Amino acid sequence: DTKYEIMYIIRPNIDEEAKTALVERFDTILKDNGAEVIESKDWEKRRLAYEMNGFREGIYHIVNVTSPSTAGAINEFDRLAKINDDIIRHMIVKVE
Amino acid sequence: VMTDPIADFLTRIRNANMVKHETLEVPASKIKRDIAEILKREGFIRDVEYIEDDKQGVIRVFLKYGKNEERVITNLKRISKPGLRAYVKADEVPKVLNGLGIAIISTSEGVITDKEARAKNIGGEVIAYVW
Amino acid sequence: YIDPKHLELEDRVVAINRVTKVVKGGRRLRFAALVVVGDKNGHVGFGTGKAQEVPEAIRKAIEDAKKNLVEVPMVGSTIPHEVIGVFGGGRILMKPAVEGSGVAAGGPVRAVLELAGVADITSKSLGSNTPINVVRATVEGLKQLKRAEEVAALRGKSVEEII
Amino acid sequence: VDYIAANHIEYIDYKDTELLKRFISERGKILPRRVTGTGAKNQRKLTIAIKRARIMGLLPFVS
Amino acid sequence: SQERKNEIIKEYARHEGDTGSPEVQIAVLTEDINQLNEHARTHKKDHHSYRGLMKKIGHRRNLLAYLRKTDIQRYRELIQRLGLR
RNA sequence: GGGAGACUUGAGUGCAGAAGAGGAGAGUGGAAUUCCAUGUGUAGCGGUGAAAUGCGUAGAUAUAUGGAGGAACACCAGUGGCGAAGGCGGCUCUCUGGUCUGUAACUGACGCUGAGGCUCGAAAGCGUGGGGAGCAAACAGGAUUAGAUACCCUGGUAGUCCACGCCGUAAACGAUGAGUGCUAAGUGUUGGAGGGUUUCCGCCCUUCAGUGCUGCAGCAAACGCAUUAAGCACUCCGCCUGGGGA
Ligand SMILES: CN[C@@H]1[C@H](O)[C@H](NC)[C@H]2O[C@@]3(O)C(=O)C[C@@H](C)O[C@H]3O[C@@H]2[C@H]1O
Ligand SMILES: [K+]
Ligand SMILES: [K+]
Ligand SMILES: [K+]
Ligand SMILES: [K+]
Ligand SMILES: [Mg+2]
Ligand SMILES: [Mg+2]
Ligand SMILES: [Mg+2]
Ligand SMILES: [Mg+2]
Repeated sequence: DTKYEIMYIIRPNIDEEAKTALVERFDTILKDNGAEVIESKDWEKRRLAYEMNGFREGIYHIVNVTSPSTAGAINEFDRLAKINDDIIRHMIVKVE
Repeated sequence: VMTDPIADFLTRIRNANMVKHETLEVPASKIKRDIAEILKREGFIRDVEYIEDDKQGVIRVFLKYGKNEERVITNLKRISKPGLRAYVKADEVPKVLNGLGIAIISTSEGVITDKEARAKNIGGEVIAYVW
Repeated sequence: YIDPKHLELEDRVVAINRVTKVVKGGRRLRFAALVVVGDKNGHVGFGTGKAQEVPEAIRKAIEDAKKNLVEVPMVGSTIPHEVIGVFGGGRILMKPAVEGSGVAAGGPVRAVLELAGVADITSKSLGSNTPINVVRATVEGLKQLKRAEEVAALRGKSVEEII
Repeated sequence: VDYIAANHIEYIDYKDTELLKRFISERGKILPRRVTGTGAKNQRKLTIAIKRARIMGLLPFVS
Repeated sequence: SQERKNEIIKEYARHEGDTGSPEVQIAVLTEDINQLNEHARTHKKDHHSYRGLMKKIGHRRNLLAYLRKTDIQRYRELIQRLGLR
């Protein structure tokens, strides 16, 4: 299995309740698609270097995950992540 | 790939001779040892020593130079080739530079010089001219 | 280095070439002379000279040639063995010939061989026939001729063992 | 001296804005390694890390 | 995959520890060639990878020719197991 | 050369590592151009050697805020990298080829070349279906000019982009076929390996494979080439035999 690091920027105005449901939702997407979420933790709430979907602040949340290259967990995360209004942006990278 | 180890041996001697190297090494073979011996006793090289190794052995040749480091060997030419084998009959045995050089000939009596071959009145495959 | 003195050298004009340098005012025509010099006893040389007149050009050519003498090995009336002289375009094959067969050579090669004292020799010019380069090619071949005694000494053999 | 090699860091996380900041100039452009001293291998890794940082808003594209 | 490769090596090894031999190499090249063909049919514009497939095929052909010229009994045994022609 | 054996150096496999704009697919980022909308604002703007066409009081250009869409990826960036060549430059993931370095467990010459065949092959072009910002054959207008079916200017269609299928040609060039071995040195640089120092960092040396520059021997008509040969050799292929007519 390959190791991926997922970092996505949550809109800075999200409620604490909505964030918790949001974070839970995107762990369940990966768990459901054959991926082991080795960790997932809010990193920081930071000013953005430029406007991103109208926002200049964001809450960066990092997920560390493992899964086979064949599994659809990463693709499924990317699909639902783009549609989501709360998630401004995300990047999925392989890590060692 | 290497298709003519004899021609490789002659060229290694030619190239080392050109820059007047003291010694030269080559992968060993029976025919290469035969040629080295003839160069030894005909006065073209100073010595030849053999090294037993794990692959096929190594033959070390000691090149010969006269007073003022004049080259004893002027050049060496491969005559018979994989692409065109050359055979001479006893009466066709060549003389190289009117006898000042030698031709190394492979015969059923062994690998010998042109002088020896026409003494025994036999031909064979012409390996190389040396002068 | 073969010392010109003590030798009775003879001269042979091989070629006289009229050459032109182009100048603002027209053309500066000169003569370039190629001369072979030799003692007809085994020493031969060649030289070139340029001058506004033929006699002056030949003199310079002769003086140059004497400074560049070489000795040719010689067995009787012919050369010890076959040799191929190559210089630039020139390519000269020279072979020993039987006694009395004469100098079967053409062009400038004849001058070199006759002034060197070779009387019987077969040769063929295989390359360009520009006189300067064939003469140069010839001497390159003659400088490759070897004496049996020198070959035997270098190989640590008697002349009989070699032959 | 190659700053990356000196610090003995073999992984260059693009979240490390502190590290990445010394390898961009004023106006935020990537600096040549001939100006910064970093080696060829580390320069390539830095370039990816910086470019990934820009896309994630940790570094600016311009200004 | 190194796991799939090793298990093919053990299935076809001429003896204990035999990694290099016409049977082992040909068999491993056979699953490599089959997998790369599946990739090829999905990625029909991947001409650069296809060249790797062709070199694999020629190497397999060369090793099969060597096996046939060397031991025709082994050659027939192998091609049956791998289903070659 | 044939036959029966043996061998491990060539070649390949295993194991352990290294780098990469190698390829394919699907997404995605910012800068900029253009268009569009809305404020601000007022007579120019644009362009040339000089001009004019053109655009603008039906409100331009500029400037601000947004929206749409296409194409290309600043810096990094480098006789740097990768690829058989053509070629490949934002980022992310999926699939995938090759190469390089150690090791020396395995095979035991299994190799090289390769007519004919097959595959790939810049750009332009062609077919079907999409797209179309910028650029721009054709073309229009304005100039220049003796004339201008040009160079210059203002526009501008195909095309340039995508999918699929054709085409199969280029100063497709290193104008240098492929394989192998051998033959002074110096100095850069890319990826490795090993050791000697260095608290590390790094420096020192040895080495492999690339990539450059300089330069002997040798070669060359000369120019020049020179361990990345055009040197010294062997193998196989392609090709040449005065110019024109072709
Ligand atoms: C301007 N005076 C010129 C000048 O001196 C020229 N040399 C540079 C000179 O050159 C000459 O002497 C020449 O050599 C040729 C002749 C055509 O003109 C001659 O006269 C030329 C003189 O007329
Ligand atoms: K989103
Ligand atoms: K790879
Ligand atoms: K088209
Ligand atoms: K180097
Ligand atoms: Mg002179
Ligand atoms: Mg095209
Ligand atoms: Mg052509
Ligand atoms: Mg090198």
